[PDB]
Amino acid sequence: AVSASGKWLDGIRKWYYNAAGFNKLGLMRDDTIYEDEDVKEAIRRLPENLYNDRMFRIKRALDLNLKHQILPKEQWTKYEEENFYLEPYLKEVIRERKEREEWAKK
Amino acid sequence: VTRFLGPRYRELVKNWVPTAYTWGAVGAVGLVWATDWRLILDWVPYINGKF
Amino acid sequence: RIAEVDASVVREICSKYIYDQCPAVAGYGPIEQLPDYNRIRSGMFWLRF
Amino acid sequence: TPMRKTNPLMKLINHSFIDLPTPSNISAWWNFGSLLGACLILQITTGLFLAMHYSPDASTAFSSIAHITRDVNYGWIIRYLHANGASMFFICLFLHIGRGLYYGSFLYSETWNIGIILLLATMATAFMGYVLPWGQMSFWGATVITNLLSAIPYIGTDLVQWIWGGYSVDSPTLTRFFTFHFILPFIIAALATLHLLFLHETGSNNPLGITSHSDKITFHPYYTIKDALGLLLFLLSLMTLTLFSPDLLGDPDNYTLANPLNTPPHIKPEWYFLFAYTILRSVPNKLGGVLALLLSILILAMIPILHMSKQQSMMFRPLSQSLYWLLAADLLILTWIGGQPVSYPFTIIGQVASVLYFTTILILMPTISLIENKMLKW
Amino acid sequence: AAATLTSKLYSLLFRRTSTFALTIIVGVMFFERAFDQGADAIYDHINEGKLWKHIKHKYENK
Ligand SMILES: CCCCCCCCCCCCCCCCC[C@@H](O)O[C@H](CO[C@H](O)CCCCCCCCCCCCCCC)COP(=O)(O)OCC[N+](C)(C)C
Ligand SMILES: CCCCCCCCCCCCCCCCC[C@@H](O)O[C@H](CO[C@H](O)CCCCCCCCCCCCCCC)COP(=O)(O)OCC[N+](C)(C)C
Ligand code: HEM
Ligand code: HEM
Repeated sequence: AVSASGKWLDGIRKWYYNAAGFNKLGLMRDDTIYEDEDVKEAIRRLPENLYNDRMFRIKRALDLNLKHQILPKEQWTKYEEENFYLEPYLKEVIRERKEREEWAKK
Repeated sequence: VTRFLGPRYRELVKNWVPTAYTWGAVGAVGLVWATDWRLILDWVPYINGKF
Repeated sequence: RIAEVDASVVREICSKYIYDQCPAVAGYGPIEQLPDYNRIRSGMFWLRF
Repeated sequence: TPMRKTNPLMKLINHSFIDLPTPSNISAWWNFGSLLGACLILQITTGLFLAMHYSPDASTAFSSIAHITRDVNYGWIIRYLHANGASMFFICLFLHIGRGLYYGSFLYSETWNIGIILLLATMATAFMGYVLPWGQMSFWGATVITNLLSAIPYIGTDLVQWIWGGYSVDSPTLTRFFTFHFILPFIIAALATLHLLFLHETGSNNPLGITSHSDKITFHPYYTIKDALGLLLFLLSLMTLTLFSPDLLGDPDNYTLANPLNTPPHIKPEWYFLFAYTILRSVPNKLGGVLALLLSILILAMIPILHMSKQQSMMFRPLSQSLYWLLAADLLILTWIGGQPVSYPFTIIGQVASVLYFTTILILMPTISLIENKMLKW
Repeated sequence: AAATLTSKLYSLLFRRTSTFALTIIVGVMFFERAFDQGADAIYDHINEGKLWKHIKHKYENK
């Protein structure tokens, strides 16, 4: 609930965001998430163009990892640049699982 | 067995004989070298590791 | 000219322009089972021969 | 219609080796796994030619090895390749487990558990095999390790004498250890087959941690020569350890005959066990030291349960990476402490190092994982 | 225009894999002996007078 200290939180989140290396590979935040079955169904529900963008950026990341190189500095993902595309879908899936479970315990 | 006889089979075997000379030379020279046979190796111009 | 052609000639020339070469390859999808270029280049020559 | 697809043996080889997809971006660390697969063969083949002269009687076990190192032609190279070979085996093993702990490979829980059981098998194998030479450290190590079994509260000594085959360590114990040492590695091989069996229906993990289905590639063209180079470097480092400095990973005193009567000073077990041994040195209680010992290796099974991060690899999560290298440094600390006599400086550092070793991976890691979760806004 | 020595080495030999294996084994046939006497000459060179085979003269053949 902090104010300016919350801006400080934005600062440390930005620094930690640059501490994570996926920006070096062009990845969006959501590409990095571990793909358990909930995430699997979450990816299944993605719109085709977005799913294509995801698969291609994943290939670009793996390909850069092949030759142990790095994406050029101009092309790095920026902290404000990201679109958190997978969140609504994954939240729908997880909420559905929690609903099925809460029904299942009764 | 009987079917394998035939002029094209003769042409084919004639096509593949030199390869058999090559692999036969490979196995022969390789066998001699591996066991360091004294009788065959000495005849050679330079290989005289055996005394 | 065609009458002059012989099986030995076909073997010499096909061995000359095809055997152990480095082929151009093109593939319009859905390719994925298509062998990686090393598998193809390896597939351009026998070891038995 | 390739013949690989037809004949069943060629089918299985077509699966396990020639054709199975792997992530393209696999690095040098995964190679260690295959190296372990290689090491076992060596440890068999080489060892197979030591069993042809070794006599497992207590009265002649030492002189027979003198017979191997001296009288037998080219016996000493087999001896040293074998002994150093076990050390390389555990080095590749530790690096392998560290690789599996670092990149979040433990999520393949069944493969993980088979790896743990296979680990315990290799440990028992190395122990009984180290008991075989029948030197000072060998005999004494056996007495010290065996007594731990005596720790168990009710069954204890009856069970311990059941291992000894007598009141005290002697020839029958040596013969038994020769048999189990002979038999265990092949069981380790069958487990390894199970290990690869569970492994391949999901596929090998990649360093990024993202699924690599988009960039799968056949194993034969690339990783066979990559593993050829890794195996070549392995043989390089092994032959350099054997032909130049055979002894330094070993311990003098083994070249002395075992004395049931006399007792050696430093009494240090061979280095790969040392850290575990420190834990025995750390807890004053007997049974408590035993349970802490069993927890030292079992603890690996609890790791998947303790996982909290929504990602696999540490590489995108630097804080946990720092905890990881703290853990490695701590293992170096214990490993060094195992080589030292009890004294004020060592006992305090050993206890702190052990407690830190348990607390860093039962507490700190999940919590900083949660912190890394909150920092990334999900 | 003129063929490179690697090419003359190639078409005469490498194009057919059996000839390739053959030249490999012959190459091993010479390389074994060459590497042998070479490395032995080196190891002899490092420590003249230490090795007994040259120490034999002080006491050999009556
Ligand atoms: C004392 C030692 C004697 C032996 C000498 C050394 C032997 C070396 C090892 C021999 C290996 C043989 C190499 C030949 C490899 C070719 C295999 C295969 O590809 O050949 C097939 C068939 O090959 C022939 O059957 C055999 C040819 C070679 C036989 C030579 C034998 C000569 C022996 C003579 C006796 C001398 C020694 C006797 C000692 C007792 C044809 O291939 P294919 O791609 O399908 O044909 C086209 C497709 N078709 C069938 C549909 C048309
Ligand atoms: C400890 C446990 C593991 C064992 C230790 C293993 C140590 C090995 C590590 C070293 C790495 C070796 C790999 C190096 C490459 C191998 C050579 C191979 O690539 O040769 C290929 C093909 O191989 C050879 O051509 C055939 C064999 C030739 C030599 C045969 C020698 C005898 C070997 C027989 C052994 C059989 C096993 C049973 C014992 C007798 C060439 O293919 P390519 O370069 O792409 O294209 C060439 C095109 N040509 C042929 C038309 C010119
Ligand atoms: C993963 C498998 C194996 C490992 C890690 C291993 C390790 C060891 C170790 C550490 C020693 C102690 C030697 C010393 O310190 O001097 C040893 C000795 C011995 N090993 Fe193995 N071993 C393995 C498998 C085998 C196999 C399959 C055999 C089959 C014969 C075998 C036969 C022997 C024998 C007979 C000795 C004692 C002889 C001597 O030391 O001179 N081992 N082994
Ligand atoms: C002699 C001992 C062992 C052998 C021969 C062996 C064999 C293998 C092989 C061949 C692979 C293929 C992938 C690779 O090589 O990286 C593999 C992977 C794997 N191993 Fe082992 N292993 C051994 C010990 C262990 C141990 C002790 C553990 C865990 C404590 C373990 C856990 C794993 C895991 C989790 C993978 C999956 C790799 C991935 O997900 O990418 N293994 N093993």
